[PDB]
Amino acid sequence: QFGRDIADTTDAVRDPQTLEILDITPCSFGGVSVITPGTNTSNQVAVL
Amino acid sequence: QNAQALNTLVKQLSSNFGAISSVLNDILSRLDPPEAEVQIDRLINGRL
Ligand SMILES: *[C@@H]1O[C@H](CO)[C@@H](O)[C@H](O)[C@H]1NC(C)=O
Repeated sequence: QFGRDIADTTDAVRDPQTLEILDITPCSFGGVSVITPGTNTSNQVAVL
Repeated sequence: QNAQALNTLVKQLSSNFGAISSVLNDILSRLDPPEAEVQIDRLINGRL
């Protein structure tokens, strides 16, 4: 009723009522970086 | 070597380091704050 990864992390699960296989993907995340010049020229920034 | 280092770092999460369990939710839902904080501190020290 459960699957696991090569590092033994949960990756799938059968739905307990309708026996179908549901893949599990961790929620999206990531670092936030800002591109900016010397402030002696402007005050605009871009976010990546 | 890089893959093995990352594998060891990932596998280190399952240890309890002498605490009650390796899951924060179990400690929160099983013990009172005054010693749950001690268990959490133990886990924090190990992971650090
Ligand atoms: C940028 O402007 C500041 C004024 O607040 C000045 O002190 C600094 O020397 C300037 N930098 C350059 C590279 O001109």
